Amino acid sequence: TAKVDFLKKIEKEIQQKWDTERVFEVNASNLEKQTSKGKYFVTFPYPYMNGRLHLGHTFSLSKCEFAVGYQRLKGKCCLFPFGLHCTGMPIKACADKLKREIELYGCPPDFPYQWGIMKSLGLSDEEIVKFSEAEHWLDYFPPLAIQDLKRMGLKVDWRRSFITTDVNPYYDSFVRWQFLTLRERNKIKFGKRYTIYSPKDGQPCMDHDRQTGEGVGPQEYTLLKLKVLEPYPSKLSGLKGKNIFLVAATLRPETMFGQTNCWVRPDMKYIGFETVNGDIFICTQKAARNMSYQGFTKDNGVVPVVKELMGEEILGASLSAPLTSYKVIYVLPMLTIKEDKGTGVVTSVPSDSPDDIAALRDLKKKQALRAKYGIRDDMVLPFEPVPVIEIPGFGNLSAVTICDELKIQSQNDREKLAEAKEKIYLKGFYEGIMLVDGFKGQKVQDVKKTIQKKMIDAGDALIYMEPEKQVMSRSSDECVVALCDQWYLDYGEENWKKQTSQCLKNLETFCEETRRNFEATLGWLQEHACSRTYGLGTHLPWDEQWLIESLSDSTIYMAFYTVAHLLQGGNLHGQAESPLGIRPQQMTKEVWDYVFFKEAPFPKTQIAKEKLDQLKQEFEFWYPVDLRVSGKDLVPNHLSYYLYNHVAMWPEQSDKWPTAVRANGHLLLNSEKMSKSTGNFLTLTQAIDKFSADGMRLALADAGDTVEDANFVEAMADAGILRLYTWVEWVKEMVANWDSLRSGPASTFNDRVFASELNAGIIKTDQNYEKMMFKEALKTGFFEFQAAKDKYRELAVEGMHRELVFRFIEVQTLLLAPFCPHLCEHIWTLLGKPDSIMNASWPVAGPVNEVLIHSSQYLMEVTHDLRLRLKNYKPSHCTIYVAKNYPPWQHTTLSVLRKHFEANNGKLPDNKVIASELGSMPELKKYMKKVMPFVAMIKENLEKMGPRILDLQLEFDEKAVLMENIVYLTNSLELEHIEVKFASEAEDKIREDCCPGKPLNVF
Ligand SMILES: CCOc1ccc(Cl)c2c1[B@-]1(O[C@@H]3[C@H](O1)[C@@H](COP(=O)([O-])[O-])O[C@H]3n1cnc3c(N)ncnc31)O[C@@H]2CN
Ligand SMILES: CC(C)C[C@H](N)C(=O)NS(=O)(=O)OC[C@H]1O[C@@H](n2cnc3c(N)ncnc32)[C@H](O)[C@@H]1O
Repeated sequence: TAKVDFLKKIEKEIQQKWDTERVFEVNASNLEKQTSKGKYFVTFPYPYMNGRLHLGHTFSLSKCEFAVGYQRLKGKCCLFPFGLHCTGMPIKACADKLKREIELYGCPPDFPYQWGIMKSLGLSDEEIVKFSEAEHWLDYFPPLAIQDLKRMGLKVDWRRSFITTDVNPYYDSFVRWQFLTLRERNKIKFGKRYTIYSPKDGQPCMDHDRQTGEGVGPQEYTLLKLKVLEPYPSKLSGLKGKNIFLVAATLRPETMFGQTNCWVRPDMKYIGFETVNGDIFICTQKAARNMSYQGFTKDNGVVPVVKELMGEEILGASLSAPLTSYKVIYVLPMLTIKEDKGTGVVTSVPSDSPDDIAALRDLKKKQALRAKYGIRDDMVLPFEPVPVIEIPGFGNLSAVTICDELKIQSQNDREKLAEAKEKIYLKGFYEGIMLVDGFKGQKVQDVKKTIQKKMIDAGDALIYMEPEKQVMSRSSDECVVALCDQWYLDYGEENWKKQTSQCLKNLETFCEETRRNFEATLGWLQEHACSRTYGLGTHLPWDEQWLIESLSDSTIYMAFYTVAHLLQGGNLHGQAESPLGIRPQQMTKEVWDYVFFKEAPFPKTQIAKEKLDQLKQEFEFWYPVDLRVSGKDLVPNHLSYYLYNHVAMWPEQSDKWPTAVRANGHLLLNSEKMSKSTGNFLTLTQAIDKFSADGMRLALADAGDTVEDANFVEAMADAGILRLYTWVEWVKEMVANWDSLRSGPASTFNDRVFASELNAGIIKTDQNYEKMMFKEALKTGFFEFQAAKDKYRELAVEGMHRELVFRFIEVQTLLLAPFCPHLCEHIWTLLGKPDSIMNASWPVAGPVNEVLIHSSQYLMEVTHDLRLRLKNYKPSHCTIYVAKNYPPWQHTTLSVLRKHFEANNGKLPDNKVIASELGSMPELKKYMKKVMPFVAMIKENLEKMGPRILDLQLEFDEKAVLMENIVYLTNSLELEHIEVKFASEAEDKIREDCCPGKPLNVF
């Protein structure tokens, strides 16, 4: 427990040191003077402030945190800014939900929630009332996020932090300029479009204000109106003299020529309501709600209902249907009808729909269903399927044939009906050929929309838009599809889309899966409704009654990052003094044009030229954005809008378009979904309190470098804490006994081995950092680094070398610094370094000798084998025999393997061909049993450690390697003497079975 607290103590000390030193603050006026190795601009999509930051946010931003930590050692100057996204409706929604209980009840409120979740966050009874207003959220949560992040030690220039609502004047002016330019370039358009709409909120319901179906969009249905004829059914007697229609939903209008009846569910609650011209429609409450928000009613969102009934109350009614050859068709029941899809009313196409002929045959079979629901013989019997569409492999009556073949006799055969449905599922879309007059011999794909238009023009059909999948909003409202007027960004313009496609070609995606995601969302995207009326954000500068949603004021704010330090100077809300003395309102459209457009003319403003030139310098220096890391959930929405807006804002400058975007999966905690409802959920401040910042960052580095879901394990973090504490204690011990270390020329065998292993680790870890594979970087630059050091300490019989251990400590610290900068800074000052580790450079690797490394692996294997043989037959004297060359039979088989390897670019044939060729060689008579195990071992070690096992002699001196460590071998084996001999001296068994690299031994 005290180790975590020691880590936290060191962390707080070093954090205060960094703050006073002002190390991570960068200025373009000064950095542009000393040309170094370039700039590195990383961004994290600023998070929503409707709560505290948790572990997923920190895992996602850890990518660019470690990236800055590494890239600064390679000489570049880094810009890691951090904003806070307050725009949106959840903040205001929760504030108003809190005010609801504040005003309708008391403090505390009497029940029979929001106050409970606020108190669960540890707020005082008297301090939750202040949260009835959103401004208190804006004053409360952003400072806590900043505090936690600073406590994590992010290499962030906090002077460039800001807030995103109109409360911030500077960001407000920035978004004003952005959308003014967008509308000036014909990117924003006012129009009436279809959109997922929240009735309780009164505005479109986009991706980040939903709770179910993150990307689900509307779906189109052909809505047939079947007129009800007199004599009306009983329940509709009160609606005499008016026009009554059954509104059936369908997805295949071209089939309506073969209608025989109409299916309703007898146990469903159907609603008859009045439309815009006074007619009466019969559907369900949800269908009517959607139609009312699609202009089907006199008032938007008002459904004047004039009758409620059950499906049984409609059975037997007489209908007149379009297109069909039957002049009067009847309403009949069907048991299997979904209440989530359509209008609850289905048309009957018995020729090409399996469910229809199934239900019709069930009604034609027994009088039980006809008398249970009141169906006489005129409503079912004189109705036969009508040939309309012919599939070549089935005929004019496809459903009839495939349901006679699958031997179905009921409408409740879910499996058989699903199979018959999928068999002819799409074979009607393309290969169908019409048969009715006016369309004989036509491709169904070539006539379906024409017949739909035919029915819509004659007033016999309409267009009904319903959510494809069920959608739920943040405010617990079930959304509809509304055809409403709004301002939208025109992401469907072919020119804009092709330019963004080129930008995607130029963009760096660390895997092809993300490129495919981008291609799909680029081919699928169209108009994007961007206007809200309820919530926080920035108003349209010309339509002050509309606000701008959260997914649209966040497209090019990275440009605002480059000047936020000179505009508002660290004060989040932008309410403090300006460092350059620029008033919040003084930033006009032309001023922003001059700042962000290189070829823009200097306008007439009271601002001095030096200030605006400094701003333009900052922008043109820091741009473009090199890297942007995020979760794979922001690819279908935010990142595509980001590419689009960068293309539209700087259309002549592809060099200002984003460079790279790295996406990761979502974080699991202890291999389980992280959620507050299940128990496992860590916020950033909780995680720091529990594991220290460096321990948390270490366990975060090992989480996951793929796009598959990442795994944060607590036990791994605890083990990392233990290892960090032991490492710091080891460093302290070594600094204490500086004079107890061997010095001079480091010439011993293990000195050279360890030098080469250290350099190879430097090279491998540099590589793994370049690929942002931080798990592999931690593997090669810490765990395996420490394993090499432990082997070096264990094998150094004459004690470790002074300069070599100093170099190992220096380099291990320089490698670990991007993961654990606090511990590394502390150990840096422990070594007596003059400057901070934040000024260091990436360590230079020396020469790497593969022969030494392979020999050390050999010695490891030999020692493991010796200790395993020590298990059985009190020992005191051992003798090892080492073969200088392979014995004759082994040499012959290995020469055959070498020949075959040389034949075809290093592929060894099947052991069958090998055994044949070796059984054809006369010398190999006494050895055919021993042959194939040799080939098996050779293939295993070829797959394991390269083709070097095909060498006829080891690349290094085997006996000399053993002699360099005879002392250690004798000590660790608890023996008195070890005799290393050249195999030729041994007896017959050993001399015959010994081979180089596999030396034998006997006690
Ligand atoms: C896929 C089989 O659909 C076919 C297949 C062949 C033919 Cl010829 C047709 C249809 B289809 O009937 C409607 C509509 O198109 C189709 C809509 O599919 P989805 O399950 O609601 O997603 O199901 C039917 N449907 C619509 N609402 C329904 C509901 N609430 N319950 C059950 N079925 C419904 O139109 C014609 C005449 N029936
Ligand atoms: C620019 C604007 C339109 C974006 C908007 N402000 C926003 O999205 N704010 S946010 O707090 O929900 O997320 C911000 C970043 O943190 C990642 N992330 C979030 N949760 C998890 C998780 N459970 N697991 C893994 N990563 C996660 C997420 O992808 C994103 O890059």
